[PDB]
Amino acid sequence: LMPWSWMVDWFGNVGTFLQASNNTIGASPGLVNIMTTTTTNHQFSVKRDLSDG
Amino acid sequence: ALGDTLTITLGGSGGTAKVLRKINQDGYTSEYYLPETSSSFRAKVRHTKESVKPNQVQYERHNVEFTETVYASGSTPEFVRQAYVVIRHKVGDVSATVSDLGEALSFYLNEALYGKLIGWES
Repeated sequence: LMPWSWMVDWFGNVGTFLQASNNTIGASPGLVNIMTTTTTNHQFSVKRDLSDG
Repeated sequence: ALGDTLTITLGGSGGTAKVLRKINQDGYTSEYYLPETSSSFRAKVRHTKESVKPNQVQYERHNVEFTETVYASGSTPEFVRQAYVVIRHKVGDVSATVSDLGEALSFYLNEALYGKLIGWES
């Protein structure tokens, strides 16, 4: 009752794949994005020497 | 009836022709066969009538199938291809209308439609 055929097929496939590559999967890069947030604060203090009393 | 030899023109109109031959007939069924060096071809036709239930509509079923077999070579095991249709209708119905429905189903099917359908496009 052993599943010989499945074992043969999958072992052959995995063996040929491993030998095709070298224990690695290739990859490629998608687009590169850059985000640049910028902020500033403008604070004031009243000068009382040039104002009506 | 249907003759002794059944011809399937693989590839639609103008394709390669094969001649199946009648080999057996049992149980309102008939199967035709053709040996090949590396594959095998077969066709079956079947008719059936459902069980009677006290007060309900009585129905009958017709089935036709084509199945293809490819012998295992090297690592690859055995595998097959199949394609079959079915017709269901009332016992006393009118033949022309169900024939028109079947012809409509047949006409809808064409190369481009199988091409889309096999691409898992619903």
